[PDB]
Amino acid sequence: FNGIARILKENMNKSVANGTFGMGCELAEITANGLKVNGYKDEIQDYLVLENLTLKEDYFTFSDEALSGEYRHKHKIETPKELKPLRIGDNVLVAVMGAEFVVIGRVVNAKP
Amino acid sequence: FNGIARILKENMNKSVANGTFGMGCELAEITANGLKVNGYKDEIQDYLVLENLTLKEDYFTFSDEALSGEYRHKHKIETPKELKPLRIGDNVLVAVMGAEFVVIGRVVNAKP
Amino acid sequence: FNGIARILKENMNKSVANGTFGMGCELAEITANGLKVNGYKDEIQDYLVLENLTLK
Amino acid sequence: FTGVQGTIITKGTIVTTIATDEKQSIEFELLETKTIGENETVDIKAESRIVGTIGNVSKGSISVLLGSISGVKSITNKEDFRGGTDIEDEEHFR
Amino acid sequence: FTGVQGTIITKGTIVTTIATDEKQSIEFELLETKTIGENETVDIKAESRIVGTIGNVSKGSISVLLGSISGVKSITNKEDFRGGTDIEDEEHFR
Amino acid sequence: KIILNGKYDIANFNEGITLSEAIDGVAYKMDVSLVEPKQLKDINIKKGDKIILIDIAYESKKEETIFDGVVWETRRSEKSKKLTLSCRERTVYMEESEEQYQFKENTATQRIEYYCKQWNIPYYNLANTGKKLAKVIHKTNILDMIKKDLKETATKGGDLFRVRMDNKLKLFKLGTNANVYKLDSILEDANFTSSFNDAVTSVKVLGKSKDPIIGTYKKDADKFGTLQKIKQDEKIKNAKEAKKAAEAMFNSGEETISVDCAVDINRIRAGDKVSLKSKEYYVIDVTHTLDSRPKMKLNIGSLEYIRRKFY
Ligand SMILES: [Fe+2]
Repeated sequence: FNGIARILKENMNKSVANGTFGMGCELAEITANGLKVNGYKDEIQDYLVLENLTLKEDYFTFSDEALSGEYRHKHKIETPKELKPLRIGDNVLVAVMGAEFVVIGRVVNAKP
Repeated sequence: FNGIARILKENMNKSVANGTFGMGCELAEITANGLKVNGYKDEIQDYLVLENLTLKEDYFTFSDEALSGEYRHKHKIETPKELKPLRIGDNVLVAVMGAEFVVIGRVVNAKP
Repeated sequence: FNGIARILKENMNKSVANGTFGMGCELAEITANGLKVNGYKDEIQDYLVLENLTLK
Repeated sequence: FTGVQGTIITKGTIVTTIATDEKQSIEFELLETKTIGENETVDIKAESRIVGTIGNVSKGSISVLLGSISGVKSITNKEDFRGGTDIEDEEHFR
Repeated sequence: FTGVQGTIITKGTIVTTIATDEKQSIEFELLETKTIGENETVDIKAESRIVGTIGNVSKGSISVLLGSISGVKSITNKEDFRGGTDIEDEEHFR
Repeated sequence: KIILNGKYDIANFNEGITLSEAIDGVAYKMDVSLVEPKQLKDINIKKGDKIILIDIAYESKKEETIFDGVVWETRRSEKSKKLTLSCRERTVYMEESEEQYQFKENTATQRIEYYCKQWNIPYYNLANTGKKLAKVIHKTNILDMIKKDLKETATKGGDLFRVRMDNKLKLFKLGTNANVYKLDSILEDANFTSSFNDAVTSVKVLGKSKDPIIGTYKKDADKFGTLQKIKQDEKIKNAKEAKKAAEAMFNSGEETISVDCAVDINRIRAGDKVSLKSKEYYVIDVTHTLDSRPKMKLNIGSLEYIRRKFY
């Protein structure tokens, strides 16, 4: 009867693997073709991103005007390197929801 | 035959719990030892973070120069309290991918 | 014996679906009633947010 | 075709019009194998798989790829597909 | 109706009220074919698929567009649907 | 009666044949048991050999190829030289070869044609299932992918289709068999079973994808009670899709007949439309056993229960 137990255990692994597919956060990289998620054969050409990743690469807000006339205090706010928008070659974390991918943001190593 | 059904159901729960382990977003807290994820015995001493969490605690961009000579319009952009980098004692959300943890960011209660 | 296999497969799907529930990222929309998560009958009136979303 | 240069599009690939709740998508099969050129585009001949006047679709309608090919950005037909004769009616044959 | 201008909402399209455990969805069918105009909206007459006073729903109850026509954003019924007579009463028939 | 193999004719060795199929089975299955003397041992039947069973068809009483597949496994006893085979048609290949494919919005027929074109599987003119499927990414077996999209096609109002191999792949609609045979005349024994085991009276759809589609479509709540389910599929991204999925799930519970026939109707197969008494039922499962007396056993059921369970 060990054969039935082994076959059934194979079915356990099969069903669990199928259920876990297309779920949970996953790593990815951006390409010219589109999003390239780790563990996927094909690049995803249509995907969503968090709105904080859509910031302009330069001068994302004029941010105030403080005086006019005698002097003209007004400025623009350059984007920092960390908050720049997505570009090709960026390692990113992606949330997988079936056939709808959401790019959470870039990923880098953690300092002590 | 109820014993076989009970044993098999125990196997169902076992396999499903094993498959769900190391997957999905999880809460965590930062410590001197390293990341401390809820539901984990040991602290993770090597982990990744989103690049927007690596901002400087103070003056994260010089952000423009607008004049020189007659006057010298130039400034620095202090980090707001919300966007400060990670520090010990921060409750954070973490994405679990096997043995690779990604800290999405801090977490706070939601206003109405 | 095909009936036992079919019943057992139904149990496979049942257990896997129950285990996967309440796990993983999901889409949602904000309402006056509270958070409204896709695939949920009721709105969540108490929820947490990332601190970068609490900016003025 | 429109996509990344160097992407290889093969003969036998199916590209279809836009299906709707009303209409089934009209299928077209590529007759050639080609690569996307320096203009990030390439012109490939094709025919309607189903013979008839239905295959004579308008320009810009063949815009859906069946089997995802990495590197293909978009597709379109500049000109209306021609030919596509149906069976001769019994009255004309008589 | 509300949605993208130029979209055509055809006769025979079906719209329904929101279903609940207490009351099932009340279906309605469009009697006219029109296009979404310059206001990104259009008003079309419709009839309840099922006879009876249940078809006489209140304003704003019909919000679900059953189908899938692309470009349509939202719908609503400004007027309470009228008519929908039931079977004639025993006393009135007497 | 005739077992061609590659070249020979091993019908002069078989103790019995059992042609068995299930509506959700991997493949049409033939399990032929043989005695293996020196003569049969010489030809050295290996796995992967091509078996063709030919027998006098019930319809026209002409010798027709009722089975055409491949030997998937051979088991040989040594003390008693009884070689036993378990033949499968080539859909078993599709159920074992895994592959990942990403699909846009399209119909099941186009996807099946794409699979056959990719893997070089011969196929007849595939019937237009008509139903339009949502975009998905698949990883399971090719037969698993085909079954998944056919299930999603049964949902949304499409007809019930089943894939059978024969020589070249065929997309077989369930209620389209040529002859609606009547089993009452040869009814050795029947087992009419009725139940509320898988009855579905209500369904509360909770759409995981937007067009916020939510609703309830209870159908016979007054009679059988509110036997409710919850359908929470991402593929339902439409109100009409939700309504059709709900309508393709209601049933009065399990309602099948375990029919036993004293005469083997040779051309019966899973999904065929067959009659017992005045009523008509779809073959959930058939198990022929061509011993010295031909015999057949059937398990048949109503359309609603089959759609609820297997789709
Ligand atoms: Fe200044």
